Amino acid sequence: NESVDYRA
Repeated sequence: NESVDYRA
């Protein structure tokens, strides 16, 4: 997750 927004 640390590399991609959760709304993306």
